Amino acid sequence: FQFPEIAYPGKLICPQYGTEDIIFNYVPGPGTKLIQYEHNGRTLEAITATLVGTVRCEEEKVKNILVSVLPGTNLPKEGDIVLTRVTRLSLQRANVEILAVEDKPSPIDSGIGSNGSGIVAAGGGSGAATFSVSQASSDLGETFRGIIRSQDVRSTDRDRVKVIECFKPGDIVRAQVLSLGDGTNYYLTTARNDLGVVFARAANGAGGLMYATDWQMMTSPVTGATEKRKCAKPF
Amino acid sequence: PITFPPEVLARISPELSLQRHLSLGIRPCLRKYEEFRDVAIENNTLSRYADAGNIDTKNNILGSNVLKSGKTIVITSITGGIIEETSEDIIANYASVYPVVEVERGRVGACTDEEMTISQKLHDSILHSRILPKKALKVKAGVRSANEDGTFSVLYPDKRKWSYVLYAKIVVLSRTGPVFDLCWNSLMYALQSVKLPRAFIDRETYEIICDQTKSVPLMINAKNIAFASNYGIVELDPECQLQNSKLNTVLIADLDTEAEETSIHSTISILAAPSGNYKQLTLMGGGAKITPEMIKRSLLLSRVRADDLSTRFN
Amino acid sequence: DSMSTFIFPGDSFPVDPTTPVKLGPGIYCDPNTQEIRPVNTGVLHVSAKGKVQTAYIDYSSKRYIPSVNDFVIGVIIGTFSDSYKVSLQNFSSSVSLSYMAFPNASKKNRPTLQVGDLVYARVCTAEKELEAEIECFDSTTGRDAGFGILEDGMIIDVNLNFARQLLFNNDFPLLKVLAAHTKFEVAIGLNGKIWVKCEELSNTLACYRTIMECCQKNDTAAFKDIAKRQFKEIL
Amino acid sequence: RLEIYSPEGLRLDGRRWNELRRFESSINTHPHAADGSSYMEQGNNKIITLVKGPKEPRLKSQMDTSKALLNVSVNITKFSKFERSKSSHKNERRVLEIQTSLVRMFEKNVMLNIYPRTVIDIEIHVLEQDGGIMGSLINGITLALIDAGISMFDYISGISVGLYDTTPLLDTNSLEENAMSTVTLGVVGKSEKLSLLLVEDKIPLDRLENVLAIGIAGAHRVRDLMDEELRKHAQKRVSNASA
Amino acid sequence: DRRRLLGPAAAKPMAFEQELSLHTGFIENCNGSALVEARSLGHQTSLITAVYGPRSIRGSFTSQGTISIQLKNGLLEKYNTNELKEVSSFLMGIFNSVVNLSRYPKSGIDIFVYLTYDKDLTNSQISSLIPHCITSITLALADAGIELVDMAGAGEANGTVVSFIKNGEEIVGFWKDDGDDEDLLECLDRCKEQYNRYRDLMISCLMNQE
Amino acid sequence: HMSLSVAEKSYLYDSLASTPSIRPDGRLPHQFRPIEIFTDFLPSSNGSSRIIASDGSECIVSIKSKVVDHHVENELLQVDVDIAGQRDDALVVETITSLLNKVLKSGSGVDSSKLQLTKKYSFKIFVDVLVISSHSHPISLISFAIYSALNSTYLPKLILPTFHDYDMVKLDINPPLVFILAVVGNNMLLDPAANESEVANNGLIISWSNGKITSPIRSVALNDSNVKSFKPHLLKQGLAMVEKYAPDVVRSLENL
Amino acid sequence: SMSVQAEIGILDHVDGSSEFVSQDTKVICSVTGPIEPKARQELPTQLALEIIVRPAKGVATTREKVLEDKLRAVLTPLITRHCYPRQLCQITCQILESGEDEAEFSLRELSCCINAAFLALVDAGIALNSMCASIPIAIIKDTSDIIVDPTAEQLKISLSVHTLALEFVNGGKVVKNVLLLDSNGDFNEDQLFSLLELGEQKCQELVTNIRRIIQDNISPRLVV
Ligand code: NA
Ligand code: NA
Ligand code: NA
Repeated sequence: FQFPEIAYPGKLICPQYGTEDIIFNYVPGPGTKLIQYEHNGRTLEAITATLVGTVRCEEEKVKNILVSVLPGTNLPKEGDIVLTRVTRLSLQRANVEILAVEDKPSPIDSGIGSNGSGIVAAGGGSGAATFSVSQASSDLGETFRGIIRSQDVRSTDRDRVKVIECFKPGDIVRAQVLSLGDGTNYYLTTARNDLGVVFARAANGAGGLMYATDWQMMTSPVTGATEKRKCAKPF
Repeated sequence: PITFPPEVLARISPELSLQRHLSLGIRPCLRKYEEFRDVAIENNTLSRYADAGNIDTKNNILGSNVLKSGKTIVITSITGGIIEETSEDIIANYASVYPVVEVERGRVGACTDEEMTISQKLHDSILHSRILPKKALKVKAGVRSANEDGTFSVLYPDKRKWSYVLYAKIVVLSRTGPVFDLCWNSLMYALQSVKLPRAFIDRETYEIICDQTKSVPLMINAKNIAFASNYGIVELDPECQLQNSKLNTVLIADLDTEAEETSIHSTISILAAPSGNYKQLTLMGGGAKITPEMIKRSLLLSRVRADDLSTRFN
Repeated sequence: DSMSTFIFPGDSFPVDPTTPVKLGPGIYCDPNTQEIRPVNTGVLHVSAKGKVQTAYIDYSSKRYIPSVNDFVIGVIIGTFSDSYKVSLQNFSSSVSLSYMAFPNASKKNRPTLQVGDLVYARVCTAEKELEAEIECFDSTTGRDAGFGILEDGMIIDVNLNFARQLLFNNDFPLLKVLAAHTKFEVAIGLNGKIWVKCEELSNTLACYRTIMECCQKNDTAAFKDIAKRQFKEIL
Repeated sequence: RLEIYSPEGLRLDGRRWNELRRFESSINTHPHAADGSSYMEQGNNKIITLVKGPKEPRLKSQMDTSKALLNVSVNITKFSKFERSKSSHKNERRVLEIQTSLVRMFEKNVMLNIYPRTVIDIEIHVLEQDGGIMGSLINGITLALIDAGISMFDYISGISVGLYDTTPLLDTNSLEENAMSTVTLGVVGKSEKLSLLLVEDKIPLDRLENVLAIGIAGAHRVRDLMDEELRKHAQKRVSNASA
Repeated sequence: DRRRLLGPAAAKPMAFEQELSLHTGFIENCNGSALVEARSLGHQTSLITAVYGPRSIRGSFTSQGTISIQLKNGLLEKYNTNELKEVSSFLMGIFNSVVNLSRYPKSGIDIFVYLTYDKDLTNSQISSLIPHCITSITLALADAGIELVDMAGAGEANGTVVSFIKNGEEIVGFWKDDGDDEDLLECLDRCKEQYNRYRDLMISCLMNQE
Repeated sequence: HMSLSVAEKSYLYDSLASTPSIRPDGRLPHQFRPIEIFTDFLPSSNGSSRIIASDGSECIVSIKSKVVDHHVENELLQVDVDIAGQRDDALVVETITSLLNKVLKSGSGVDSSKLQLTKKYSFKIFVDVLVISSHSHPISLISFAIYSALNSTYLPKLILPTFHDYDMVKLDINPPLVFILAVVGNNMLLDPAANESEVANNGLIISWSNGKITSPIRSVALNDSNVKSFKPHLLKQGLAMVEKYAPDVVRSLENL
Repeated sequence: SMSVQAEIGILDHVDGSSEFVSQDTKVICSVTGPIEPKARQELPTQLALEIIVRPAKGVATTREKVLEDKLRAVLTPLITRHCYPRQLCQITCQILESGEDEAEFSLRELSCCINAAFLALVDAGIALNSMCASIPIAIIKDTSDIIVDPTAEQLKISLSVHTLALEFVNGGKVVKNVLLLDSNGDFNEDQLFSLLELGEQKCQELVTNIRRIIQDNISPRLVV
């Protein structure tokens, strides 16, 4: 039969296999899971939607097929493109904070105005001192943290990369997730043409916005001065 | 052509988002410069005196208000207590309420700077705007005398002193920007709906106890009831302006949508009375130069906003 | 120019506009307005010329901020894989001291410095985005440059102005009035640290006391007297 | 008011001025709950002391590269007194002071430096209380720490001495602790050196030294008792383990 | 209290079958949200849920998602803290059975249930309130884009709350706290009917809304 | 114990779900682990108990009393639980506390009349629990300790109320027992070990009093890794299993 | 008419310190920075501020939290924060004497806190964008007069109370911006702007006086 197109949690899409001729093998992608349901005292192995949205069964290289569910009509995973803010810099690595995962801000509330009237970090106020670790995951504006090692900045010339010429504190960097890493940090990479600095300000965040002029250079419109970055290719 | 959703753009470059929107004559909250969010009110729905016919016995809420502005919701409830007293327009003869503001954001734990400062400023502004005279919180104790011999009846006048103490619990759902104004207005409507329960009595002392049904109006000075407004002053950066196929500054009303809250550092906040007088004024020039013109436009807008908020219901 | 003038933050800068001026401490070039503005309270100092004059503001400070070519006295507070963690001042951000950053140093031959040892070093790197770096050798030749361990002395906390005056101004009499009483070894650290060691503990103590008392007093001519009263060995 | 000290030289419980209460101790009482453990009875004081460690630090903070971290947890149960306390004592300043006191006591006795990058957690439960509880805590800690095989320089014996008028009374109970000032002593081994000296109520200076004199002596006896247990428990469990 | 204005200390407090409306996605500063209002004869309730997550966790790496559930008293301080935490633990079990935790390593999902309104004119009400909590949490989780193996439903009868998944074939939750002694089967049947209705209403809400 | 590898979990689960179930120590599905109990060791208290399990789990219960007006204090029995290494704020501690308070509610948990002294005064029973050690859900452990403590509890005898100075009356009451069961596949297990609880599909808390399956009854996740749904017949199995293998626990606990 | 007492560099174990006294309001402030911040305070591109206000009587409450908030609102644009990325500045104010009825007013304390904080920031050597000065102003019930630096007595009978903190540049002749205006009570626009003109003049006076006070004890520390 035809796969249903709308999907909700607990809804069964299709059995594990199907023949129409060759025997399609169904792989549970994002938004689905392979669950073994029980019916009539007997076993049924089915792909079940775990999300609300349109199901998709697309085809990639007897031959198995990817079954997923897309919302409409999140969490950093390996291969996901995340938009980050450079927080720390060192000769070995660049510390960043994940601000968005796949056009989706994380966290949903950054905690603005929580700490008062000045310019205060997410945990720079009174609330951070009195946070209940026992009853909550993390504090108000707490973000997933990430690391871009110097080796994982470029595809080539990885041995002698100067991270100071690649990123600056405050820069918005488009990166991809290499590994889950540990509890504190994801491990990220910018070693691709579409990955790297997508936003930057002159004088380390103090000046006005600069625009990307060349692969390794941005410049300020009002000053004319040029600064060295690893720019992600626009368009 | 790389593209960011307005949400994540507000996260990534709040300043750029704000400037870019302002170049089109709009704001990242999709309202124009002097356009306030509309407000909707459900008044006295949580109170025990909500239904005069069938008064809720278990309920202890003296006053109630549910405000909604934009997508933000504020629920204010007024409870009460009694303190034993011991031993003009001047501030000494006035009282205030004791509010606890709980702004619903992801965390759980003790109060944030936001909640604490909003609570305290609510208290202080209630005190200084002189909306609640101490005299109005005075309790006139009736006495419970025994029916003949066999039960009990209470007699109220148409011997120690006592005073009413008002408490306010204010919860804020779906916060998108500064919420002090909403809390203030909500607390105002809530205070207007408060009914003070009547109280009676029987080195040793007997307890005072509130009547179950009878209640007298909390008489507040309606003359001194103000409403809250806030404004941002933004300096236009020539480079971030859209083509829309030498320095300027614009005034913005009713801040929201993070981009504004993160970017704007020059702010004005006003408690203004419908009569024309002002109860509170706060100027913070953290960013752009605050000029007299901006102050005057702010006062004007605050007063029309006040007339609006005081008239729109009843 | 040659006439030094008192100046407050926000005051109008009084140097010649057409004359090129390299800017030192106290003077800030606004990233957005490109205006030259004073940000420290103190004495404005304009050097003669050469090729451009230096404009800087000498101001009273107690907190050291790492700048290159500075001679500093640190204390080892940690040992890493290829570097020492050093403290130039309590509560301040630590500074890195490479294991390679020593005379006759290789991966096989390592320096013998432990946690708690005094090190006299030169700030070789002080980037505004990176952790500061110090060294105990001539970076050019790789041999000893008068840097290294300081043993069995006494350290003295002092304000930055006093230390700079002690290292650079030869008309400063403190060293002379000290030499008048005893023989001593001294290391001067622009981070506000003065190391002193005499052959006899008594004399080192005397030096400590008189140097600190001299530090607290603004008048320069008093020093001699103080030294006298201090080397009279009262209790 | 009543004969705290009769002319005959007897107390309410029937002891003399220089006699300890009944003191019994047991070692390795909770082998499945802790590395070291002790159950201790001093008069009516009943205390469980648990020593967990040396072990990996819970946080990758609280880790010291040069020495072990020593923590002490004192749980005074609500049923330790005759009248149940409706309030917990865990965050009371008295209990915190006691905890920090015990910690700073055994920081100088336990060779923490030979256990770097470890944590030693001491967990104490006061099941029953009858005065002189501080010295009891001390003794329990000593016993349990020794049971854990954790190196230390010597025993530390805890005792209390009250001062009734001119005469000092050794090892005071609850009734004696009231209507009288008491001195608590933490004595190191058989020495005259004091690890702990606690006086919380007013005492005539000129009579303080005397109070210490018997106290030390008493503590020595306490040591002799703890020792006497350990050896036995040693002698028993080193002979049976053989063959 | 140093962090709150509690006023004078001398003062003392003043002493003296059902229709459903379901909505989602009205709270802007969280990932998921749900409004559930219930109206039976002489009894009206209404509560709100908010799902913040998946967020970061403090501590060591966790192989799967970590769910927290926080019940907040609305208006009246109607219930005991211990009982609230007990119910919280119950719900935690249920949605530990329902949520696909494998998808969210080193990540925490915090759920808040505000018990805004609970006035029943009839003259231990926790039991009757639990199924609506479960409804709201399932709705808010589905709204937050949090993956669910099924739509957790529940029903209440004679102090017996039973939470089902998979068309009522299997049980994810069972709560029985006094509320008289009756045989198990009819409580199961009634709670299962409630569950099926609630399920239909929830999917309906998830098809008109999301 | 806790934090088993996926391989270990798979092995244990396969053994525990096979028919019949193979438990890691070879126990029958209805068999308990050896425990021993001591009573009457705390003189200051009206009752006292200590229970030690074979896996090291140790609990201590104290029974104290105080005179109260029924009218001002409708609850004549209060359970306070203190687990070592867990703050009093902790979720599990308050959950256990609430549960135990409900099992022992003077309403119908136990017979309130046995506490009555005068039409205005009675003994309030303070049950203080101190869990020294636990490697699994300690609810049954605690319940058993409380049972033993209450069955050996003595109260001052009445003669404003005045009491006999030396003579005391044994508190006569039938204390309830709370049982904990592990649901693994289609098998029900009594007295689940830590490793068993780590792989259990779910759990069943079942109260029991005067020889009857009484409330509270809960479903409880013994872990967070393998919490799955279960069929009703399993619940019925658990109930039947308790009411079948409960009187022997009762006669074992009540024989002194 | 308005005379103040002020001292600089009075504390030994901080980078900067000040003592500010106006009438009976007495506030001592200390500053430590730039130092290493804890991770939760750290900001990538600018200086982070830890601000603390202690009351003269009792223990810190929400009142002092509001004081800290407004003090932060004043000091944030004052400090050249981008000179110290990922660094902390510790600013602590200890109110020694309120000089006003604490239960009803706190404007004197706030103003003196701003002044003292500014002075201590100057003493510490921290980059400031410009100078600053704060005064308390009251409008009385019957006279309806505008009193700059009002006494506690004048405050008791005040109809409105005001805190005016202004930002000064160019020798203290130009008003760069209004850092803070905190107005509470009953007042109108005309009263407001009269109050603002008089307030600005008096604040300029205060800037001059403060400049003199600063140079008086900073100049001897430095070399020609
Ligand atoms: Na000893
Ligand atoms: Na003796
Ligand atoms: Na997790």
